Amino acid sequence: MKKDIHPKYEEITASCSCGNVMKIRSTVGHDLNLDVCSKCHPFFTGKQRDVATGGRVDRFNKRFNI
Amino acid sequence: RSLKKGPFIDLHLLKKVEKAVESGDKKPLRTWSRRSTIFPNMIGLTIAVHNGRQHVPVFVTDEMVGHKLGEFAPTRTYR
Amino acid sequence: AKLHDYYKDEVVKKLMTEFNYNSVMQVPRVEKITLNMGVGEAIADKKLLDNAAADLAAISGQKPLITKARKSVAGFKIRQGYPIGCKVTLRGERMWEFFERLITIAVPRIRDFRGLSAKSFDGRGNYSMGVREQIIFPEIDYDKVDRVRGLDITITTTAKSDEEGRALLAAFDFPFR
Amino acid sequence: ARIAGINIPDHKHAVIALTSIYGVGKTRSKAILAAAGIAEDVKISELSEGQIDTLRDEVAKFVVEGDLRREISMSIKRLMDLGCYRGLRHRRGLPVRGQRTKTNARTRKGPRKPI
RNA sequence: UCCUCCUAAAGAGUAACGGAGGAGCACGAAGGUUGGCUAAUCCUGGUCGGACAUCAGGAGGUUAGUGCAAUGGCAUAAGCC
RNA sequence: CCAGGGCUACACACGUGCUACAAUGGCGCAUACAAAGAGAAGCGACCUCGCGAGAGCAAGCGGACCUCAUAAAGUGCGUCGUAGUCCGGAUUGGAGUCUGCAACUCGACUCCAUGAAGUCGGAAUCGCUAGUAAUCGUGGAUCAGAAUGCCACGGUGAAUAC
RNA sequence: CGCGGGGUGGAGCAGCCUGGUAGCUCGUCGGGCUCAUAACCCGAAGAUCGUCGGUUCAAAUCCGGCCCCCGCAACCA
Ligand SMILES: [Mg+2]
Ligand SMILES: [Mg+2]
Ligand SMILES: [Mg+2]
Ligand SMILES: [Mg+2]
Ligand SMILES: [Mg+2]
Ligand SMILES: [Mg+2]
Ligand SMILES: [Mg+2]
Ligand SMILES: [Mg+2]
Ligand SMILES: [Mg+2]
Ligand SMILES: [Mg+2]
Ligand SMILES: [Mg+2]
Ligand SMILES: [Mg+2]
Ligand SMILES: [Mg+2]
Ligand SMILES: [Mg+2]
Ligand SMILES: [Mg+2]
Ligand SMILES: [Mg+2]
Ligand SMILES: [Mg+2]
Ligand SMILES: [Mg+2]
Ligand SMILES: [Mg+2]
Ligand SMILES: [Mg+2]
Ligand SMILES: [Mg+2]
Ligand SMILES: [Mg+2]
Ligand SMILES: [Mg+2]
Ligand SMILES: [Mg+2]
Ligand SMILES: [Mg+2]
Ligand SMILES: [Mg+2]
Ligand SMILES: [Mg+2]
Ligand SMILES: [Mg+2]
Ligand SMILES: [Mg+2]
Ligand SMILES: [Mg+2]
Ligand SMILES: [Mg+2]
Ligand SMILES: [Mg+2]
Ligand SMILES: [Mg+2]
Ligand SMILES: [Mg+2]
Ligand SMILES: [Mg+2]
Ligand SMILES: [Mg+2]
Ligand SMILES: [Mg+2]
Ligand SMILES: [Mg+2]
Ligand SMILES: [Mg+2]
Ligand SMILES: [Mg+2]
Ligand SMILES: [Mg+2]
Ligand SMILES: [Mg+2]
Ligand SMILES: [Mg+2]
Ligand SMILES: [Mg+2]
Ligand SMILES: [Mg+2]
Ligand SMILES: [Mg+2]
Ligand SMILES: [Mg+2]
Ligand SMILES: [Mg+2]
Ligand SMILES: [Mg+2]
Ligand SMILES: [Mg+2]
Ligand SMILES: [Mg+2]
Ligand SMILES: [Mg+2]
Ligand SMILES: [Mg+2]
Repeated sequence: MKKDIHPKYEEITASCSCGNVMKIRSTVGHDLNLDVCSKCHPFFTGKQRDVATGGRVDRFNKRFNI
Repeated sequence: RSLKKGPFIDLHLLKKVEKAVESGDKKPLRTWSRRSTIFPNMIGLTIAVHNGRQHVPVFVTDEMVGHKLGEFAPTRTYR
Repeated sequence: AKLHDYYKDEVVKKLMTEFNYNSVMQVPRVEKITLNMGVGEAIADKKLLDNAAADLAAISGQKPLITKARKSVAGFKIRQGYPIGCKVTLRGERMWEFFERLITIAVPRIRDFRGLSAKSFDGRGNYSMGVREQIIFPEIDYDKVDRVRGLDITITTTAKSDEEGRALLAAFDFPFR
Repeated sequence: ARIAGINIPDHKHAVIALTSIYGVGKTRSKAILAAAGIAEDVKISELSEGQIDTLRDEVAKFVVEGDLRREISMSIKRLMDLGCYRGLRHRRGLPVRGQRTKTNARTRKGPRKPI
């Protein structure tokens, strides 16, 4: 790479609230703080909870119950 | 929405549906009761709700349950 | 760095069993990731480009190329050799470093996320992502930018069919629909 | 200052900060800070990172942001597919809760047009 | 008055108040040279972004380009850097 | 005579209101002081259940006895610090409540989330001469239910009239 | 037939000469004032430029054809 023209591509430690510590290299500065990662994100459960939302007949039966 | 003491259907529509369902699918039922709710047993029937001047056929689906019959019969025509 | 070593050992060996490849070189490998940022609105404001360049330069490691307009067109009011967009064609070491940083931390931070498109292939194993916001990457400070601008990522491979190219990315634990 | 989808406020009280989340209002936000065990009078700048992680799991209980937006979009789209009175009301662009449509209804109908 | 094509009869030349178009300049880089490069137009995927701005690959291969008409010419590139 | 439907339609135009656009304000937690009413298929305590509409049990009163009924502005502390804002509270989705045979056309109210226009309004133009205008509550009549209307009631309380 | 010049909201005119976002005065429409109408005051809509084409990155504007419309010529025997 052309030295001088690029910004400082330094190593840093990512550490989310979940507990997954993870060293990477990027143009940020000193340290990082994250919310979610590839692990801990609700997509494997998300699709299970999102798809199974509908249901009108049981909602009627829960009110009447007879 | 109102009514927690049982969802409301007219005596005549309940007996007409119970008689229609046990026998089998046939034809659109003339009913004027728009006020009446839709039970789970009404699914499959193409009941004809009174819009005001004529009867509008309504094929009852899985979603059409908690909603009343008059919701599927526009009264006032526009454009 | 780690995903390149992971690829060499774990992924190749996984892909060798799927399509019973005769040679190790037959496995699809990831050639380059081309980030692109068609700022466009630089016609009115000239600095708005230089703002985008700095944001790509923040997102990627390296500094971007300002891409000129290929031909003049009336629809957008642009001429031959006018600076209309920005790009980065990062590959090799910093590419695998970016590719981890993309899928591992950035892609999760996409707003209203659900599942990335499986159909999105060119018919030759080359994938592309379209990120709506710059904020999804943690490099950009929140009280710095002042525009709902984004980029598009473009993963180029040495594959032959999108069927073949899907497995490559799928082997990295890449989120599909 | 990055919980749920968005939430990035600063120089604002914790109860009013969480109103900025889609799906969290005034009363819901007091139930968050009551369960998390945080004072309403403090602000996000004053708070530590050890306290913010508890807010993330608390708002995860309630349906918020893209989860909610789809739930609303589904329920409106459902009504239109049925072809009920409310669905016709929605797609025609006219008020739904039995409102006056003759003089007013400018919010739903939009601004004024020529004749 | 000058340039290009046809009329012009396979060297040159060749008229008409014959048939069609241009010129009265431009450029210290648009010259020199050295070292590189390859185009149109589509196809599919991709944020805002849509037929078309920018990106990726594939298809085609000079339909492109040549400071300005037309002609002849140019990949060794006379093309674009 | 009867079942529904309609009087509640909606490119638009005007009338009369109400709620706003905030900091003399908004939001909490405290606490101040009224009048005039109204009530027996009525008004309905107190206690329990309720996040709240309300749901039970039911005391009392055809009433200067009981009940609807804590008036709100206002003080006193707090906190937001001029932002489409902790202003506005429209609109929509969901979950409900009472009345009532029945609430979808087409009710009211509650809860939750949602958070539109609007930053004092073009030409014009209206009311008001003191407990008046202004602003904050409250009641009643019609009424099973359904006021921002109407009819009454009382708080704080101006400017100006050469 | 020959050489100038035109054709632009409903009307009459600019804008064309140097290609890039179409004005002016009336009329139409909405609201005011008035007992009402006019006048007057206040907003608003309304023309892809004769048409078929080419040139261009882009045409009301450049360049031809087609139809208008208007002027000037149409002479010596
Ligand atoms: Mg009709
Ligand atoms: Mg609210
Ligand atoms: Mg109402
Ligand atoms: Mg209505
Ligand atoms: Mg000469
Ligand atoms: Mg010849
Ligand atoms: Mg010859
Ligand atoms: Mg010869
Ligand atoms: Mg000649
Ligand atoms: Mg000439
Ligand atoms: Mg040169
Ligand atoms: Mg140069
Ligand atoms: Mg040259
Ligand atoms: Mg050379
Ligand atoms: Mg050298
Ligand atoms: Mg050529
Ligand atoms: Mg040539
Ligand atoms: Mg030849
Ligand atoms: Mg040269
Ligand atoms: Mg009426
Ligand atoms: Mg009503
Ligand atoms: Mg008006
Ligand atoms: Mg208020
Ligand atoms: Mg009394
Ligand atoms: Mg009491
Ligand atoms: Mg009580
Ligand atoms: Mg008590
Ligand atoms: Mg009670
Ligand atoms: Mg009395
Ligand atoms: Mg007593
Ligand atoms: Mg009362
Ligand atoms: Mg106070
Ligand atoms: Mg108070
Ligand atoms: Mg302000
Ligand atoms: Mg606004
Ligand atoms: Mg409020
Ligand atoms: Mg808001
Ligand atoms: Mg004011
Ligand atoms: Mg004023
Ligand atoms: Mg004024
Ligand atoms: Mg005035
Ligand atoms: Mg007056
Ligand atoms: Mg007087
Ligand atoms: Mg009042
Ligand atoms: Mg009241
Ligand atoms: Mg009463
Ligand atoms: Mg009232
Ligand atoms: Mg005209
Ligand atoms: Mg011009
Ligand atoms: Mg006029
Ligand atoms: Mg105009
Ligand atoms: Mg033009
Ligand atoms: Mg012409």
